[PDB]
Amino acid sequence: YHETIEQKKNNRLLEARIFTRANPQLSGAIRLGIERDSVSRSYDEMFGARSSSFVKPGSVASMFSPAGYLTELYREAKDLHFSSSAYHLDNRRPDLADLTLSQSNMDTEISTLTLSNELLLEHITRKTGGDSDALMESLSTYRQAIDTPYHQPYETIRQVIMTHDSTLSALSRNPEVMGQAEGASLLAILANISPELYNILTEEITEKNADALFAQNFSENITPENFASQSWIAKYYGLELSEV
Amino acid sequence: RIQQRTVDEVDADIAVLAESRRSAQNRLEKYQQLYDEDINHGEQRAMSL
Amino acid sequence: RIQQRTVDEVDADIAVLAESRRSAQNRLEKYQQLYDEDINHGEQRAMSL
Amino acid sequence: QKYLGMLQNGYSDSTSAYVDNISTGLVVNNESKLEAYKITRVKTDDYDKNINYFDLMYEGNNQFFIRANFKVSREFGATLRKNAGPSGIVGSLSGPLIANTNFKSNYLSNISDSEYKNGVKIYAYRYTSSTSATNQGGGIFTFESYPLTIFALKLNKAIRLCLTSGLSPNELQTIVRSDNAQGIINDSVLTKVFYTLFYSHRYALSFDDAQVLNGSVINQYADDDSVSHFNRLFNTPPLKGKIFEADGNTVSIDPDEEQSTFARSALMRGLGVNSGELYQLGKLAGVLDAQNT
Amino acid sequence: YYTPMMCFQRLLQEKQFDEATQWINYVYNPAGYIVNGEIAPWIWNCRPLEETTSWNANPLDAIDPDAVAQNDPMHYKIATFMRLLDQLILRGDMAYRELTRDALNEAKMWYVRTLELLGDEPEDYGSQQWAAPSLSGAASQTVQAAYQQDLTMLGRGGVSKNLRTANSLVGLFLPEYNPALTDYWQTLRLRLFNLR
Amino acid sequence: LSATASQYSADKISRSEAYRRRRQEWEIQRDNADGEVKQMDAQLESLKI
Amino acid sequence: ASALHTMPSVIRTLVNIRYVTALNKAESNLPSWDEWQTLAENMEAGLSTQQAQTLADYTAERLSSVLCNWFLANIQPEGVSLHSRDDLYSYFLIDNQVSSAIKTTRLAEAIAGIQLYINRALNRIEPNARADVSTRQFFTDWTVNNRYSTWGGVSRLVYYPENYIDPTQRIGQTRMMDELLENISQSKLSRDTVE
Amino acid sequence: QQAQTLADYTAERLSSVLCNWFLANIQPEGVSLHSRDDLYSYFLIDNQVSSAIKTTRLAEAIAGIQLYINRALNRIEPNARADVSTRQFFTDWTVNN
Repeated sequence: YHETIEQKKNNRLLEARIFTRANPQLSGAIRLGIERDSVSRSYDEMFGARSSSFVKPGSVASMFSPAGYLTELYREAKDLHFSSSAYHLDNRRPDLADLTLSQSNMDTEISTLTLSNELLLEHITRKTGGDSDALMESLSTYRQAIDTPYHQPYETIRQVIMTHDSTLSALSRNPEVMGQAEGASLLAILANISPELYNILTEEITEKNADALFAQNFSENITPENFASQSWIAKYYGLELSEV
Repeated sequence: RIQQRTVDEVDADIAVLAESRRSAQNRLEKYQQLYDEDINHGEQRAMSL
Repeated sequence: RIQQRTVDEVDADIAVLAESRRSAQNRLEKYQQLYDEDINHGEQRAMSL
Repeated sequence: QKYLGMLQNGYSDSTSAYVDNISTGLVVNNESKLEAYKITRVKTDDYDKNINYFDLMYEGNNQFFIRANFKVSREFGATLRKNAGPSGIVGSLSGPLIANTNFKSNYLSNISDSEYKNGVKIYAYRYTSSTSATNQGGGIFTFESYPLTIFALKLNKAIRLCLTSGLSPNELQTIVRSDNAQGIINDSVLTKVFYTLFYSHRYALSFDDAQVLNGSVINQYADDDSVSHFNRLFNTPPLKGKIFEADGNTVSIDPDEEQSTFARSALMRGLGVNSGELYQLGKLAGVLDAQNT
Repeated sequence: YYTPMMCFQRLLQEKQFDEATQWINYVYNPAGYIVNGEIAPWIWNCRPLEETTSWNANPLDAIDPDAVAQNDPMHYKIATFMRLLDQLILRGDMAYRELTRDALNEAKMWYVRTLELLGDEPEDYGSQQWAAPSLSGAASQTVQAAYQQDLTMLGRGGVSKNLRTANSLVGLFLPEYNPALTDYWQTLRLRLFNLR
Repeated sequence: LSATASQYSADKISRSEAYRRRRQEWEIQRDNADGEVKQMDAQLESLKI
Repeated sequence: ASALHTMPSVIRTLVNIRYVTALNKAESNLPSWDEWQTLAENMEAGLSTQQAQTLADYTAERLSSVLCNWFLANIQPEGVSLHSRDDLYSYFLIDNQVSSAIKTTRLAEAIAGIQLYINRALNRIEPNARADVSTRQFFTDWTVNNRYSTWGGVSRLVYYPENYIDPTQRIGQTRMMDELLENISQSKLSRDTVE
Repeated sequence: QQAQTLADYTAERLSSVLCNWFLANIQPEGVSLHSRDDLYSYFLIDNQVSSAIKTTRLAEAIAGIQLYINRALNRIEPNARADVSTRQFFTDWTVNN
């Protein structure tokens, strides 16, 4: 172990020694007191023009760049878990191994929400075997969650209308066109109510169809006895204990 | 003509404000340089002595 | 006549500004002389002592 | 590099070859002549997702493709040229197409020397399953080739004009392309440049807007750190997908049409008009066709 | 070396530029040194720098820039040169802030001398020839071990069987310029632009 | 004797640093006065308009 | 139509969407999925660039919440129990609860994710971490390798030590050199004083 | 005023044109000069300055000779006579410059 460490240190020193003399910035009135070593010539004859390929700081190709830092971090943390474990880095994030270390990746601005959404979408469509559009259509009618159903075109329309005319002043001042709209439709305009959420809210509940409605409205791993605990209700609906 | 002169007067007021802000910014940079430097090497040397 | 008096008032304001600038220039000269002189011979003598 | 792109001088294997142009001097191998060429690329929809680079390489009388991918797929890809037409196939990339790996494509064939100037060499119909394929992006490629002395003379003209007038190399290129195919500079081009500068000074317009006003088409060239004028008009931000001129199909702008088209909606949003105003513009410009398309 | 450098640094901090120049000329002088009424043949007046005598065999045992420069006294040459450039730039700025015509001419003289000592600044060379690898490709232990074995063999011998390293097998990062020197060049460019 | 010498040297360095900080505060005052003079020179143009 | 920046056909289409409980009465009249998409495109066509960007931000936030809830309710990894948005954050190494306003780059986000993973693995928060791997030199010097700035400083010290050389202080400085520095630590330095 | 502005613009344009012509057509005995800065260091007068900055003939000659002396003493211009560069005037160059 000690000999390995010392060899690593020696190689680092040698690389620094070569690059210091190869630096083009010292060319240069200081160049008069600079000599080309035999090891410098051997390094040039082996690696070509590597010793003279100095890059400006801020480029992705630099050894002290965020790309170099990420390479070190990944190289050392790749083996922090066994490949059997689900906590393995390449098991939880398989895109890291194929991430490209390019200048566009290093400089181009993007939103963390965009990146997280693309990651989640990749995982969901890997699970379901379908497309993103198929996933959106399925989410439009999915009921067994609290943030669903998610009707994306409906929500886009609602947001566009809310942007153009909040408080519905224009619709209020034009009673001829406001009278042709249903009350529930105007409620869908004023508050987030998808067609599927409306169906959920207005479906009648009888004793005969109570069990079928429960199976349709709740996940399979949820039983009516789960509603006997208030903490479970708070966790499921995302409420506080006081709110529940 | 008189109203155009009034516009020129408010422009001159803007110039006065520009000079005032230049002075304030100089003060800001001076005091930031004092604050970031803190205890200099001479004072540290005296305390160690 | 009243408008002529208004012109005289703004002239008096110009004179007030002249006095203010005289005071500011005196301060500037005093502080420049203090800054350029820096450490005087008595203080240098004491430090050498 | 704005004028010349990246010179082919034997770089590493991948390295890309576009900044966003490529050029080099190549001695033709069917005779004893030494020519110089230049290929310019306009990136095509869904290129920033997938595809590290998609380069068109020229070898003297025939061209091939060099491709790298963002994501790993176990199947192949077909480089088409048409919208999945029967005669759209121009080449193939044999997989498995792993990411960050160079792939050459078999000397593209089904493209003519006439369409090699302003002709889309690209359709990355890449297979994600045994029966599913998708358009993973690409670009429209324009190829020019001259003898070296003629190339130098044309470069002299272009550089002197750009230096003296302040126009960008791509803006001048678009101006000369909208005036003739040979990209020559004459009284018409100089008059268009004058009107570009005059409109820019007068209406406080950008050079792209003044260039469109002078009689030129919307500029689609991007400078590898900026956004093209067409993209700034129509895709910032996209509605949900990318509207591109690399469509060539007919869209109906009749306001009275049920179940309108995404192309019509994107065109309306880019122009800042409604359906009736778009119909008025179509009638006024006379670009209307049968069935109000 | 260490005592004249410290004296120069203190005089420069107190703005005694002529005395600082005298004290730094004991180590380095761009105009040479007068020995026996003639210009001496050596470039650096400090003999250990002129001969590049290493006197530290274990520099990386701790994070210590002076220990590194003792292992490789070339960095001492670079440090002395940069100190001299700093002195010239301070002289030029001090002349500039006086606003007289003679003061501006003196400032131009100091800036031109600094530029002529620095030389012409280089361009970016290896950025566009770099092939961007994958994260796993860059972190490849095989690539790292190949480079380290080449370095280990180079540290003793120099065997270059199949000399060229077949550039396509490079996933390594490239050396980077010195931000301090680029800062010097940027400052000089700005000052000369303003003066002109 | 070593302790006494250290105390004398520390006192000398402390006085030197006090003088330096005092000069810095004088420089700030000089800058403030210069800014005031410039601001009054602009107010004069406003007043004559 | 002018108020909604659209046309009366689109207004009529919006009005014709009726919620009538879908039985217990005659019926309800709702568009198909493709008709909904067409209506959404038509309605979104009337916005400017700023409003389109605001709408895109809102859509990104809503989709983030919906997708996180769907993942929590339908997908469980190999041997990991995750019950919340923060669990999803610590598992996927990227924050799904951020706003659409904050921006980043791909490499920066990858760096942050790997840093979070390393911190969680080293501090024994995630089980079964290989203790032999956690004793390398990188994780031993993790006090300076956990941030890009400190890592860059300690890495550049080997290659450009001249940027950190201080002529007035140095490890290994002699007592007489310290005495000389104290002797010339005044502010008015003459040539005779230095001599 | 407009005539003076026009004369200043003409002077700047002529300076650039004449420098380019000299670079492209004339090369001295054994000096290779490739830039406006090379022309500056050779002819001992700055051709890249604006028309706003003014001077006198003696001041400009003094500045030119000072630049030449600096370049000769610091071994930037080759073949400088080392015996001449050891005179008292150049030995005291820290106060004579």
